[PDB]
Amino acid sequence: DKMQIFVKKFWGKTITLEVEPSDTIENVKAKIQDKEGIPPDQQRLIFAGKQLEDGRTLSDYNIQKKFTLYLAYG
Amino acid sequence: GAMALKRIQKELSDLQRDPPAHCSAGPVGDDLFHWQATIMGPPDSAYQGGVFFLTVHFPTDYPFKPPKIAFTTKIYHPNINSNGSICLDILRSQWSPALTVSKVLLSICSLLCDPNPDDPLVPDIAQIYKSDKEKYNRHAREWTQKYAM
Repeated sequence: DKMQIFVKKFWGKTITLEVEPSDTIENVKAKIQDKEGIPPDQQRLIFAGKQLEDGRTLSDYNIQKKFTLYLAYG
Repeated sequence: GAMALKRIQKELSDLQRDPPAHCSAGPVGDDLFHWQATIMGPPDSAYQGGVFFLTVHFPTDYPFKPPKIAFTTKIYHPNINSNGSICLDILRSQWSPALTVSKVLLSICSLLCDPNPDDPLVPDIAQIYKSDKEKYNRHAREWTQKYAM
């Protein structure tokens, strides 16, 4: 059930996360806070030019194994 | 635009296989000829921390004609007006079929880091960039916080 995705920080390095398709975008933000300490409310996650809504799941966006998200933090 | 489609699919695939650090982009819906793109303000610029959305409309003669790229996010800049239109030579006379959307987006980032006051699409903002960097950086910072964060 668990799978791996990449999170590319704009102008930055790539984070690797272990997620499940049922994880919400908010869950992913919490995971990014675990590895990087970035608070979720300063995170925006992007995929293929679209901003991901906090309440939806990776499954809802059809995000699969080894896909790459983008992380904006400010 | 089948040959344009094949080249658009290749650029899309290249973005997936080797994600660049300056942009994320992909089709709006099921139409590969219409994309949405996201860039962030270059580091250590007045646009730092902002997320800026752009539209990309490919022509059927692509890659032998440039794509129509416009900002949808509001931005304070002498070469970008309120309609999101960008004054950038590689999008008009200096286009080349060796250019990609990704390379064009990096050039737009370069234009945010160093505006061109000699192509004043917004004369007022261009004058301020020449006259008073402090004021310019303040307004550019404020619009970033207001419209892009």
